[PDB]
Amino acid sequence: KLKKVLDKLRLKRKDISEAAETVNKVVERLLRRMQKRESEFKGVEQLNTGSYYEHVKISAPNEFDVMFKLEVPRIELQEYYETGAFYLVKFKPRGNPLSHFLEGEVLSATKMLSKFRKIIKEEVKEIKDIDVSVEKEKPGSPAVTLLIRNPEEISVDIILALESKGSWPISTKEGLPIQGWLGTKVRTNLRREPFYLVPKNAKDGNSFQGETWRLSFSHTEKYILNNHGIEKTCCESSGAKCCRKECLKLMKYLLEQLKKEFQELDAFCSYHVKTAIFHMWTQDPQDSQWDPRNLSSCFDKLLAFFLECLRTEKLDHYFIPKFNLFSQELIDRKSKEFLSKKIEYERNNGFPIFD
DNA sequence: AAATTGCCGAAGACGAA
DNA sequence: TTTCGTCTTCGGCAATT
Ligand SMILES: [Zn+2]
Repeated sequence: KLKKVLDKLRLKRKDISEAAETVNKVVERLLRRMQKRESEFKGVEQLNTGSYYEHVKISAPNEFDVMFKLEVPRIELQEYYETGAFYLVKFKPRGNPLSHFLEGEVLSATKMLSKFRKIIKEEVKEIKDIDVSVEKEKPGSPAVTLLIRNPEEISVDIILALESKGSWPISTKEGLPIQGWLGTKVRTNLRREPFYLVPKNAKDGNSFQGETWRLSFSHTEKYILNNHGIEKTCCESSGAKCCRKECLKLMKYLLEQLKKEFQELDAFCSYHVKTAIFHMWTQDPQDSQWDPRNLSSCFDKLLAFFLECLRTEKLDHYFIPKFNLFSQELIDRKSKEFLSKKIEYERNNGFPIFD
């Protein structure tokens, strides 16, 4: 049953080729335009992220995430309240290329993202060989979203990010609990990689809204997805397949089908599901606990874990323990009850919504 | 020095044991 | 049933020109 669902969700090579061809054409040209002189984003580099590049994209290759990361040395972070995820960015710098984005010492995400969008929008109108347009700025989004007609609709989220090469913020110190799973050497190496800040970009009118940045660990998540086994040979050609990624695919699919016809399930997203399975992979680190022969039981325990997260209203950010994804803030209690009331129904009735 | 080069892992497609 | 093996393309990474 679940095996058949996965086959339906599996991407087609023909679709992948046609989509990637067009996307790569657009992204590289935009990345190049960003590199020409007199540009404040002259040093930006590309880092592909999200479901497609983690090979957990389902149904169709019609959504692509791309990070345009800017190296920002000499950075000074200030934690926004007791959040742990949200920060203000201060500089310790004379002729700075982003000096016109500064409000005193404070780096404005709104001003920087504005000019970033302006540059992309100008280059997009110069594209004549591809049907591509820039979607209107959406509240809460750190990305300039492209709409491509290939003729099939394709969305490309170009995410502006600040790259810092120093130690990760102290709010992440007790995060990434992969010690008994991927090990201490892997964790230490991962945390020697840079961390990333993206614009939080809310329009609620709250204080600091134009200058609040949020942590992004999309790169770390991507590595983890590609290196997810306790054994080094997991899912390799001389190793054994596990069902970790397919459980994620199935859980992603269950949520999306539910979100389609229920507006109450808004404010829920794939990242909640992704976060949950990361905790699950931590609690069940053995590759033998994720055998393909036990796909049904593996998916069921993921559901049980998720349901318990709803019931207790607690889903800690995998990298930032303080940040509860299921707080009373962000998500109302009525919403968790509703999703819980739709999950067990699907769970008990052999998943009719998969059809 | 901007971007081509060299390599092969991950996984989609097909197919015989 | 499948699934294992082989062939295939896409992507990631840095050495190179
Ligand atoms: Zn695996």
